[PDB]
Amino acid sequence: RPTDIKCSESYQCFPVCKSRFGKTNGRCVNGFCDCF
Repeated sequence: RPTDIKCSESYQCFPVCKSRFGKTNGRCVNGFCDCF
Protein backbone atom coordinates (compact mmCIF):
# COMPACT_ATOMS: atom_id res chain seq x y z
CA ARG A 1 0.00 0.00 0.00
CA PRO A 2 0.87 3.68 -0.32
CA THR A 3 1.50 5.62 2.87
CA ASP A 4 2.21 9.15 4.03
CA ILE A 5 5.81 8.47 4.97
CA LYS A 6 7.69 11.27 3.25
CA CYS A 7 10.78 10.41 1.24
CA SER A 8 13.00 11.84 -1.47
CA GLU A 9 14.33 8.51 -2.64
CA SER A 10 13.53 4.83 -2.70
CA TYR A 11 16.40 3.52 -0.61
CA GLN A 12 14.94 5.50 2.27
CA CYS A 13 11.72 3.54 2.13
CA PHE A 14 12.92 0.04 1.45
CA PRO A 15 14.54 -0.59 4.84
CA VAL A 16 11.80 1.33 6.61
CA CYS A 17 9.20 -0.95 5.07
CA LYS A 18 11.21 -4.08 5.79
CA SER A 19 11.71 -2.90 9.35
CA ARG A 20 8.23 -1.64 10.09
CA PHE A 21 5.76 -3.65 8.05
CA GLY A 22 8.04 -6.53 7.14
CA LYS A 23 7.45 -5.98 3.45
CA THR A 24 9.79 -7.28 0.78
CA ASN A 25 10.55 -3.93 -0.81
CA GLY A 26 9.45 -0.31 -0.91
CA ARG A 27 9.55 2.54 -3.39
CA CYS A 28 9.16 6.30 -3.12
CA VAL A 29 6.00 7.04 -5.08
CA ASN A 30 5.39 10.73 -5.64
CA GLY A 31 7.46 11.65 -2.61
CA PHE A 32 5.74 9.15 -0.35
CA CYS A 33 6.65 5.58 0.48
CA ASP A 34 4.74 2.69 -1.01
CA CYS A 35 5.40 -0.72 0.48
CA PHE A 36 4.88 -4.06 -1.22
